[PDB]
Amino acid sequence: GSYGHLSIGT
Amino acid sequence: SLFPPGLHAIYGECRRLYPDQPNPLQVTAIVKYWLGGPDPLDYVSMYRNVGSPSANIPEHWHYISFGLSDLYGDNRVHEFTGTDGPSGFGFELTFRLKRETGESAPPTWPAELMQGLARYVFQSENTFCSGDHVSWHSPLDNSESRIQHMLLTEDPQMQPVQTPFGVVTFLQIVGVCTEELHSAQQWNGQGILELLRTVPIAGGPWLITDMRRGETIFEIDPHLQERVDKGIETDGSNLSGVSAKCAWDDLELIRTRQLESVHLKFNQESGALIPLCLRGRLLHGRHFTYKSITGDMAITFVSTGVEGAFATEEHPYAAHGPWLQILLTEEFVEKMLEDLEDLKLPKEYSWPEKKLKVSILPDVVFD
Repeated sequence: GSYGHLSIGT
Repeated sequence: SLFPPGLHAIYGECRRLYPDQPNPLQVTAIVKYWLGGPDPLDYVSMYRNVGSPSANIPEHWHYISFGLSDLYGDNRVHEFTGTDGPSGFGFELTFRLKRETGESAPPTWPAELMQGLARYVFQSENTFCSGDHVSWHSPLDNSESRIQHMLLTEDPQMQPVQTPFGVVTFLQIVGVCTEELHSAQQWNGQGILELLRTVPIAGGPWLITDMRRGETIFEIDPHLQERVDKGIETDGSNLSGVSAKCAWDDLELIRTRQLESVHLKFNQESGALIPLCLRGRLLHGRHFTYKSITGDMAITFVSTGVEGAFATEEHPYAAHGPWLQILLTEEFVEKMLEDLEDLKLPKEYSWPEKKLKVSILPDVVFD
């Protein structure tokens, strides 16, 4: 399955 | 060593693609990461690529990172393993930025973007895979661009390179609109990448990012929304997890803690993905994991039939240290979905019958 890397700039 | 073997190996592939550009613009980190600097990428090369405009591959700038893979092999930053397996994280990042008329040189802002992505990889040790997404929530170039998020895909030209320190692949960043990000989340990233390939302005065959793009693929071709809707309905989501702000509280290969009740805590962004977790995953007989970015807490939702879980129908709330697994039955998932129509903080949802609470909280809670 795919993965989300969320708001990784903060 | 004066010329790093991992670096030289990738350069060989660059030379293959750009035999006429032996001296491209290359930026570098003034204080290298392995000497205490903030930026994990030692170099970013910036090439001109003439593309094939007649084939919906516009002229563009092509960016290639150096630092996610093992450049040096002397354990200054990555652990040396040998020719087998991944070199460092096993990939470098690329990006293809449409050339704007008038530009005589590659803009340097994508190097900063890449540093941000790499900082996350180095710090979290969460790796990137083709089909993954990165939510960002601001114009990638700090303009007013609608391109505010990213999908990741195999670079359409760069072949995997064997180095003395392992194999290095190339993962291209593709800028997307919020609506497109959401569609990749609810359906699948690969499906959305394929649609972007079919819409020249939104990517075309090489998935070139146009920062001036003003319309989503659904505004350009309304029929695509139906395709995605049908996909979500039939396939559900292929998203198995997210790195996000989350926590949980107490309200087989291991003995686990059997919890009488649980309180799940999410920030706005992770909370908004609860319906996807329930409808797009659990109702399709799958699982979904929220994994904390800040610490080691993780919440894995499982449905009946999911194999290899330590949460069971008899003991549906179970933990091993900071890892919570929660088994929800089809009937209860359906009930939760109804109650979470709205998907303004804090927001609180409670199901006393199931001893379960969900709170949506400000980001600071998860610090």
